[PDB]
Amino acid sequence: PQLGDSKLGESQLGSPGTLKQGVEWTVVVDGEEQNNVWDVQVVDTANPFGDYAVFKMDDRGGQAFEAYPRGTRVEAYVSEGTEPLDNRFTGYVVERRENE
Amino acid sequence: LYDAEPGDTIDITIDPRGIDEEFVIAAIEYRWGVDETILTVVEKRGDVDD
Amino acid sequence: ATSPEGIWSNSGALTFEDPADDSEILFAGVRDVTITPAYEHAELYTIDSTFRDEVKRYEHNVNVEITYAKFSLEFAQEWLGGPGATATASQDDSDPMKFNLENVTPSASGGFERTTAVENVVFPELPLDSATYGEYEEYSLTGSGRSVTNLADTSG
Amino acid sequence: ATSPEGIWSNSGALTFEDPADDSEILFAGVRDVTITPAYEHAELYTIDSTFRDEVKRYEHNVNVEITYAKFSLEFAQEWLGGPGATATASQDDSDPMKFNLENVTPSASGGFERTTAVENVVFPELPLDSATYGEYEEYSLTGSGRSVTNLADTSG
Amino acid sequence: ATSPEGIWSNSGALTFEDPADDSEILFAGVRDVTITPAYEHAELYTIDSTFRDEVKRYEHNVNVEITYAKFSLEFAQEWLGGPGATATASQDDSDPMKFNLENVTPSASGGFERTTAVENVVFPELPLDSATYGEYEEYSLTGSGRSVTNLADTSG
Amino acid sequence: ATIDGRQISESTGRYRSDPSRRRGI
Amino acid sequence: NATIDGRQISESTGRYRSDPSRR
Amino acid sequence: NATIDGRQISESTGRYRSDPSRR
Amino acid sequence: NATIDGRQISESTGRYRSDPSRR
Amino acid sequence: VDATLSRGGTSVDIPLVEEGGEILLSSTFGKPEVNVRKSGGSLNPRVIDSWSGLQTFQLVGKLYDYSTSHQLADLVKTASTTPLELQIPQDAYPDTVTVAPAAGQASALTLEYPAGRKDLVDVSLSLTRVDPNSVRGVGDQQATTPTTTGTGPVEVTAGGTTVQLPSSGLSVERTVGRPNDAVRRVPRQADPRYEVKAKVTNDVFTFSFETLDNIPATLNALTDNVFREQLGRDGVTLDFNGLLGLGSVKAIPVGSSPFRQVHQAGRGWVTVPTLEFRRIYSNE
Amino acid sequence: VDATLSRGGTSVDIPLVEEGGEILLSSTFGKPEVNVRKSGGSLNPRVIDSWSGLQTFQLVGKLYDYSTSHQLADLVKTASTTPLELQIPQDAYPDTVTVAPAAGQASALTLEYPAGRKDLVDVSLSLTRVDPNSVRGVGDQQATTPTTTGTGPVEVTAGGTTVQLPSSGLSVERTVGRPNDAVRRVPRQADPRYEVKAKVTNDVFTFSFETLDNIPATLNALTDNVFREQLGRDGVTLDFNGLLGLGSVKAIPVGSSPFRQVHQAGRGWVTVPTLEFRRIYSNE
Amino acid sequence: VDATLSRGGTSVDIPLVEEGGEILLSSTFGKPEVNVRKSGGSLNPRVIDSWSGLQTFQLVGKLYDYSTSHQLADLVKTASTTPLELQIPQDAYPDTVTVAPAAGQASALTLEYPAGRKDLVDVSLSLTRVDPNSVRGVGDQQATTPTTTGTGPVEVTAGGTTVQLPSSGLSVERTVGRPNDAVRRVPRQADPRYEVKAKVTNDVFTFSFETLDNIPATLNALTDNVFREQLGRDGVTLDFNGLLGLGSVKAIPVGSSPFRQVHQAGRGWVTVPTLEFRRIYSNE
Ligand SMILES: [Mg+2]
Ligand SMILES: [Mg+2]
Ligand SMILES: [Mg+2]
Ligand SMILES: [Mg+2]
Repeated sequence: PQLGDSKLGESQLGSPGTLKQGVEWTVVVDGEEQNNVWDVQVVDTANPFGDYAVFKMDDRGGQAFEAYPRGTRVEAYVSEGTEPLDNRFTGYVVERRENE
Repeated sequence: LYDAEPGDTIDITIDPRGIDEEFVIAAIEYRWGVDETILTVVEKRGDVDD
Repeated sequence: ATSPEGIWSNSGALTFEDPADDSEILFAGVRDVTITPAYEHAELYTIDSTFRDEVKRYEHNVNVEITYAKFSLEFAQEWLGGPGATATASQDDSDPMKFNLENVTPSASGGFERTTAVENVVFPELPLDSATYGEYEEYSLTGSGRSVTNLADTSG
Repeated sequence: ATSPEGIWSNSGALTFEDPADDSEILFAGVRDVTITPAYEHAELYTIDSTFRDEVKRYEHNVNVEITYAKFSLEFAQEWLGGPGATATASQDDSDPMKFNLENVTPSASGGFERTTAVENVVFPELPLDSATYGEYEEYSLTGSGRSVTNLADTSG
Repeated sequence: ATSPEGIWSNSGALTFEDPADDSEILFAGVRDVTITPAYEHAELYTIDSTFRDEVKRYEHNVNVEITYAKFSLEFAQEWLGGPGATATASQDDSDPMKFNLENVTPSASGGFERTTAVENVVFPELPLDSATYGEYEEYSLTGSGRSVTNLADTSG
Repeated sequence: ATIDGRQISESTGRYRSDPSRRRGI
Repeated sequence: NATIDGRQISESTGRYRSDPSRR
Repeated sequence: NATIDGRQISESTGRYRSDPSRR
Repeated sequence: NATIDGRQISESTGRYRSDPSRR
Repeated sequence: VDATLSRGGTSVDIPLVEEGGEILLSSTFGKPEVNVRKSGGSLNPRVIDSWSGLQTFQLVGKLYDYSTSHQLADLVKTASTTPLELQIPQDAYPDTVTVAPAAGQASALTLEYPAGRKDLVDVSLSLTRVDPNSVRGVGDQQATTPTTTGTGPVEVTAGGTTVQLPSSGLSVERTVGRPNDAVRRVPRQADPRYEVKAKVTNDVFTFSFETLDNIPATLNALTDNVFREQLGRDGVTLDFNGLLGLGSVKAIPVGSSPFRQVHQAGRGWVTVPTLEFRRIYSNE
Repeated sequence: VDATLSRGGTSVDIPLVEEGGEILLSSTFGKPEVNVRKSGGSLNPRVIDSWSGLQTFQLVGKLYDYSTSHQLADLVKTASTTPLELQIPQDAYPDTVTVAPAAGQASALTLEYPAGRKDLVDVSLSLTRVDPNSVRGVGDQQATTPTTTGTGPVEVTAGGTTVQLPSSGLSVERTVGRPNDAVRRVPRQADPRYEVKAKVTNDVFTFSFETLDNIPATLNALTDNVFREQLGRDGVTLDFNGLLGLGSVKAIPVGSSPFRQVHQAGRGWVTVPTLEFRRIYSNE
Repeated sequence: VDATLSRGGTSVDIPLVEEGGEILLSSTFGKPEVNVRKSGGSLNPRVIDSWSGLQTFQLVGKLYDYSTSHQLADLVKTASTTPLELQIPQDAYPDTVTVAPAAGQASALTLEYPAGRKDLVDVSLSLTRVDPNSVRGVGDQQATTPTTTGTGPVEVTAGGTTVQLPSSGLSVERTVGRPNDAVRRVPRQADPRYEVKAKVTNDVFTFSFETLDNIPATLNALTDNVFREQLGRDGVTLDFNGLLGLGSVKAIPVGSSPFRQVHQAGRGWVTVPTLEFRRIYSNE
């Protein structure tokens, strides 16, 4: 359980938790994590072609739109299973778009 | 293949297409949601942008 | 309260009335009468229990069925005509003749007099001829009233 | 354990109660009484056998049916009135009158006294008039109770 | 093999047992007993023949129906209670009381003794009161057993 | 199912120009 | 009814359909 | 089957589909 | 579900839909 | 026993009672977000399971007053960041689940007021399970069903003409839903995130009746003033005049089949199987 | 009793008789052209209603003559700018309405000639209401059903082989429609505009029968010559030989399921549930 | 009596037997590739028939042992360029036809093992006629069903926890298909070309049961461990433990509604109408 809720000896430690499985991408904007990401595309490509990333997020009252002015730092980290986070993309914002 | 970069070499076997080779990676695209790693092999070449 | 008591069938007086006038439609020679108020009962059961939780009434009617042995031209021609009308032929209209029905029966040893009154009794079909060799013509009506308007002791 | 014994139909005393007050609703002149607790049975089978795996009870009711020959105004007006009320006319509401029922019957050789108690008996239809030429009015109730509340030897 | 012989109904000893203890549940006064093992038969027909190709069995049960004239408080309260319990009221649970049934019957001129044993007989409904004017109460059980455990000549 | 050619071409324009924007002009 | 970025790509052809012969 | 300005945009893949197992 | 040259053009919008009210 | 649906201070009890062998509760479990590979060189596909699952509850029951039915409609239609909590009276479920009206659906709630029944409303609820801590939104829109105390007929007013709907065979159904709310996948939670949107909802009234007398006049008045006229930005005023305790709503018939006149062989009257009205802007 | 469908001097009376409580006349009113806003910051949508409505008539009835049945099919299929006028025997409808065969449909008219049922033809008609003054077009194309006075079997000719269809359980269905006609929205008025196009129509013959004797030969001849051959630009000659008064038509079976051989357990014969033919180019 | 389905050495006899008047064989003939013009200035369209037709066989039968059932599943799922031959015991067909499993379908073979039945399996097959000489491909992939001689309950293992499925009311359905094989049009001949692909097949196990005892514990174990966890690339072990002679497969529940819990009025237990599992990568 969480600390403070187990009467000692009453519960198995760590439960109801289990090992991470699946792929998780986290997006870091100027050093802060973006919570409401639901899709990520990252392209890494040889010299004639531009490396780019597209992040798709849910927003409320335009609050997240304000976090991504042009030129702001964005990092995409990936982890599959219990493997440590790899920084797979670093870049800067060129376009923020919000639509219905 | 989150470790992989363009310029790296990879073994590819596709029996339906008679491929069994080492190729250079020209590009990688990672897509969440669909869980796809899209390897461009040998050379990337454009369209209207070219 | 009144004691439950036997009722003798032959002591009944059945009257039919036009609901417009409250005028008597001539009817006689009954042999059987059944009056049955009814509702559709929904018997409701819950998720985790074998037992019934509720039962609710809907869709009220009074089943009226009468057997009789005397033919009434008035009753028949009123049925044919529909509301407010008398006819000697089938009418191509959608309005059935509504009858007000009342049955008055004394109890077998005089404890009460039972009046049953039923509004807007309609009959889907009318037996005109009901002949069988060596018998008097016997007529069976099945019908539905809207509601019971009176069920009371009507002794003095 | 009590030896199985014959039961004589004419020895049975049937009483009806309002579930609110536990007051008697006057009822007499019984000729037939069937009381049957019933469940639906689901018979369940496995994948590699012709034989039954399990059988399970669902959807409980008590089938009550009574034939009687003494008319009760109280019983009829209680049915018309719905819960906690009496009426002389049909009521336009969705709550049916629930009755508590008790049948007390001695065994033929006095070995035991069978009390059957049934809760929340409802009758979808009430026979008011049930006349047949040359007969006393005989009334049939078919209804469903929620459960059997008591089945015991009440001699002591 | 044993010569076929007449069987006289009044000679049958019917006994009910609890499958937990193999203890006798007191039962008497049988008037009719029908025991019938049954399977669903799939009668299978083929591509252009009119004749039946094959037939297969696919859902076994034993139909048990009993008419009896002596009321058992044990049998009734065991039925109410479900497996391994006795109750004076309806139980809101999904387990029906399973009975082991055995009938023993001599043949009419001593050729054999017919023993029929049926496992896990369950009755969807139990008649508690079955009153008709001028008669002893007659109770009808209908139910299904899982299988016939024994059909043999049990004579010495 | 009738598809509007102006709607498709106008909606996709953002994506058609993007490879070029990635490469300069 | 089909959308790209929430805009409809279906044409507003004002052509009617009405349900076929019952059979 | 879809159309832009009356021309079919569906590919004439000469590929068969046939009815599934009944169940 | 729609494809151009075997690749899906349906957007993987992570939006749920669930069975309508029964009536 | 009885199922509670609540949002803060507001609470509605739904009896979860039905006749005989009817389905009271359906719970569907889904993995809509698994990628099963459509191709590849093996006999069997590779898969990946990397997102929240679906749980859907379909609740069927009956309500014993109209007031509670309107409260249920209001509760379902309301846009609020306060969790909608569901209490299921069956041991296989936790005491409370946080829910959204069905995730993309026009019909989350169906209320039926059938003919010949009094104080007995059929309820069908479709609800999606969501993460209790991931109810996200900015807007707040309290829904109100208009209520009044009359006895009068159902009146359709358009272009200065009022049409009274026949009482005969009169059956009413209301569907309510929130299709503009987003229920979205989350990486490593069991349950999705609920984006509450202060946006357009679904609210539809369906009537069925038999037209018995003044038949041409009644049907013609409706079809002349509603169907053969351009209603503009406005619509029909649909007034219940206190039937079911309901008041006055602004509406329009939508689509290809909102009204139907049916003539059957041997019958001297016209059946209306559907007269369907969607509620329009008036909540200013 | 009768409904009259007419175009200039051509007039067909349709009895509008049916059994029991079957639906004889359905009229659907709609507003396909209302814009209801899918989104927006209101609880309830804004709407705009700016265009013509929709009125659809569905007529079920019977005809007592095959000659009249062919006239009805010819009348429905014909391209002409002369109004198709419908007279309905019910007071809710104006004495005449201008109609198009159902707007987008391949199936405006169904005529069934069932087994048994001598001189009884089942009619189903779908018609769309159009503005009497807004019937527009260039071409006249008179549709003729080929008619002859023989007794002979239904014969199917392809590639010099002729197959006689079994009389046993024989049912015929004909389906007619005009999907290439435009029914178009207009502002400011009640009814749409009808654009009559001298273009391809739908005309389909469906057969149902039971093959009782010479089963391999009969079925093989049809399958080998029609289904296993390429027919090219030409097709199949479908000759009725005077059954129902019908003659010779050029047709082809179209699609995935135009023909089925059904074998049932315990039966010594083959059922053909459908054999479906579409009429091809033949007028010069 | 029996239809023989075979591929070289491997042969299965399917008894074409069913109850009463059920359909044992349906053969559908089609022309999927006929071009019928949508328009043109004619009344009737011009056509062109240039390609192979379609013949679809649907076989309903019954198998009398589980061993033969598994052999049939393996025969249908196998990728091999050895022709699959169908011998039909009816005179309207040639002695052998060459077949593919249904051309684009997830369900070519359905096998039902219903409750109450021993040594009796329901078979539904859908097959497409292909040119004997046009069976083209590279790869052999031998399908095997894992078999064992146990008696144990059906077990579902996910994340270290095993659930035992109730024996009560237990039914199994197995669906097999080859949707990734291409059946393709060829000019100038009757039958299409079969491209055998050593690629992903469809293999689905569906279960139906009643949960009678330890109801929360049983259902919660399944829903917690299978549905509310992320399974990753790995999935669920589905082990038959020798029921029907079957063993252990790796699987996952796929889609929007693979599991349902059903609660009915007046019942003390939970129905599971469906629990669906698709077989995932295992086969080296
Ligand atoms: Mg602890
Ligand atoms: Mg753990
Ligand atoms: Mg790079
Ligand atoms: Mg680059």
